[PDB]
Amino acid sequence: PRKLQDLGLKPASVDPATIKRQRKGKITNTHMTGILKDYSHR
Amino acid sequence: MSHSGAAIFEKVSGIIAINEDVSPAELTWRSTDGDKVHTVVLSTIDKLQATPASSEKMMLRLIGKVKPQRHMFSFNNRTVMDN
Amino acid sequence: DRPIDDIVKNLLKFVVRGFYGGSFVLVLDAILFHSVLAEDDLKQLLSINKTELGPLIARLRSDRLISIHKQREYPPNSKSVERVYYYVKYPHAIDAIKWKVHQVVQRLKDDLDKNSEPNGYMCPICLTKYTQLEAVQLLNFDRTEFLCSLCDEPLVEDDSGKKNKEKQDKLNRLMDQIQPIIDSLKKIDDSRIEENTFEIALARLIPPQNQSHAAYTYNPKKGSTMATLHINITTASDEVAQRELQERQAEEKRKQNAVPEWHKQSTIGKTALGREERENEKTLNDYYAALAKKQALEDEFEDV
Amino acid sequence: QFLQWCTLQPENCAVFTSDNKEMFQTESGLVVSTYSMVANTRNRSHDSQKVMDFLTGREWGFIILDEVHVVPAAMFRRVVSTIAAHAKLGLTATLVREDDKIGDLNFLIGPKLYEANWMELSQKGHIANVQCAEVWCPMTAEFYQEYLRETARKRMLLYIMNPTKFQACQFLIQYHERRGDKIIVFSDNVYALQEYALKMGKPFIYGSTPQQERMNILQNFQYNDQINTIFLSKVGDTSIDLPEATCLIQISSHYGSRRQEAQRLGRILRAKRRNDEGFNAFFYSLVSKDTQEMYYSTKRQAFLVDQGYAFKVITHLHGMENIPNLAYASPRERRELLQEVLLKNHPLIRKMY
Ligand SMILES: [Zn+2]
Ligand SMILES: [Zn+2]
Repeated sequence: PRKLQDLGLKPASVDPATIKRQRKGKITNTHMTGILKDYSHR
Repeated sequence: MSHSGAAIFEKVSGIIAINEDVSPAELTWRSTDGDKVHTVVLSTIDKLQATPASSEKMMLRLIGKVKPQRHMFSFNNRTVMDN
Repeated sequence: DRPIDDIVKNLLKFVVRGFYGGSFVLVLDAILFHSVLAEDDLKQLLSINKTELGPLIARLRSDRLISIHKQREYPPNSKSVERVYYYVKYPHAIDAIKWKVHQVVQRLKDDLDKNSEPNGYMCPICLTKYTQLEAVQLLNFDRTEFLCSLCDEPLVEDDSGKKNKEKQDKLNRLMDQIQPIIDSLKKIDDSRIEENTFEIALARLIPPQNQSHAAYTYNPKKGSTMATLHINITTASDEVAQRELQERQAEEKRKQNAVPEWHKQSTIGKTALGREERENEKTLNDYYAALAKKQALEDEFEDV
Repeated sequence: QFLQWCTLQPENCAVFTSDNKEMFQTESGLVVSTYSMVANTRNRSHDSQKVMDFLTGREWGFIILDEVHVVPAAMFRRVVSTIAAHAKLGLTATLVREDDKIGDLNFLIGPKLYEANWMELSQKGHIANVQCAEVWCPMTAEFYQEYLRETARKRMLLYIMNPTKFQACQFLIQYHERRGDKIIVFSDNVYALQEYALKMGKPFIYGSTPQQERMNILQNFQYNDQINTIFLSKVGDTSIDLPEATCLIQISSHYGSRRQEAQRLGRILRAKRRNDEGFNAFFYSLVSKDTQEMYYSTKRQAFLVDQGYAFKVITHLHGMENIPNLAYASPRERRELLQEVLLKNHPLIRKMY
């Protein structure tokens, strides 16, 4: 797939994957354990 | 292409097809060797259960209406599950 | 399906029907019909043996017509084995076919060029060829015959040039036979080929047998570094009630922003805080009738 | 804000904090830091000494002194001398101090360039139109009897924790939670903050609460509809990030701090509902009757009425007796609260050690 271009013929194949690829802290508001909800996202 | 795909039903490989043109629509399942053919009546379906893409086991569950009727569809590709 | 997929399917079918035997044709057509196959899949569909499919798999792997996937799964009986999945990488396969046919025609052209060289000689006793250049250094004192270096035998003429027209006609008979292949590559080169892989080939998968030990569900790993539409049909009668409900919602919005009673007026003078129509319709219907006579195991759950 | 509002590249910007001490390598750029970091007379670390040498050896073209009211302090004054800056801009919302050093800023920074008309900005929708109020809580007989025969420090906590203030705050929380308002309750006394929060079942945030817990409680206040009231100590007075609130209750305060009083008002002055017609935010200063809390509340409200706000007194809340649950309605509960408030106040030798 990288030597077809060296010969003028267009390859339909891209080069393969061989050539060039890549705490829990303490709580103080103990009177609402479970009333508050976790928000890891907006 | 979106209405057809490979699937496993009751630990038996098969193909899931959508008969959308007929009223009511039918989700027929054909065994590959022709041993059995399974069909689902879509009018008597209450809710659809699915598994997230993070889960390794790929399973799809159907729930019917009146002991409710339950069907289980195991798939092999996630894009087939999406369609 | 996709016409370009039809063209690549016909191209692989033509190359396996032309340059490969019938068992190779059956294997490649099984892959082109059922997209991903394992060993037991092909064995069940074709009634073929493991050593019988040996050279077939070896040739279509060496010629890159079939790629192999080394995925092992976990069946419920826990007797797992590292099965191999046979499938096709379309762009790699067509590049391999292109390279093979181009090297075939280039090697045939170079053989034709070598046949364009004059005949030369070959000593039958020693079975060694002798070109025309080295024949002159080995001619006799009589200037009449070319004698061998070792056998000292009069050289006889080879056939480099007599078969040159034969090699050219072989090239011509190769060229019209390979013409559908080059036509397919002409149509492919004018189009875009999607680089399929193991995951892409599973999209168009058709399973071959029921009790297949090969689970086609792919398992990705870590560490390897090699919406809905809903409608509100109304007969324009309940829509007035919907407008009244929106008016009620507006009233609730007004009540939400209402000024408190201790803000709108002074609290000093107050105490300190601390601890029958139906029979009528029947008569009209009877009158209308009189008039008419007058004209007459549990898993993860998702809300989908 | 520098990286967002203007075309300043991040390699031109730098931060001088405890965690971050690397400087911009370009010939010009931005440094942002803290007053205490620049004006640290203590033995600072070697890297911080290098950064301070870089700041002092560079002639700066502009210094921005955010919250300039803390500049007239002891060695916060020295930041305008240790940094050779051509232009000095002081940005603040509370240009008041309880001493006379607020007038020294014209010697430090420069003249008062622009006084913003707060009522002009409120009538144009730029800031919230708050309804400032002052709820008068009549002190009970036994609490006032204990209030007269006590020292000032104990008198403070004794007038903060009167049960009529509990009832008024509970009724206001209930009423403004029915109205769907985000309420921030301010009280500088930590013990009173905890007691009010435990009595009313609402989360509280103060100094020793962990920062992840503070962030979680702030996110719950901003997003969870069941969390509409968070109690805050003096942590909320200073410049920390807070969700938008439309109601405020001031249970206690730090003497007659006009700066703190106007800083607390600023946390409800930027509410999102300003575009809504007829929207009003609410400020409540719950103060106990016939105490020094009247004197301190009037001293605090002097700056806000200088801005032009009208603090309407509230000696009556309609529906105090009709509320379902009253905090310390029974005399025995008030007596128990009174008792509680009164009872508030050679390698081998190394194995030895
Ligand atoms: Zn490398
Ligand atoms: Zn010879």
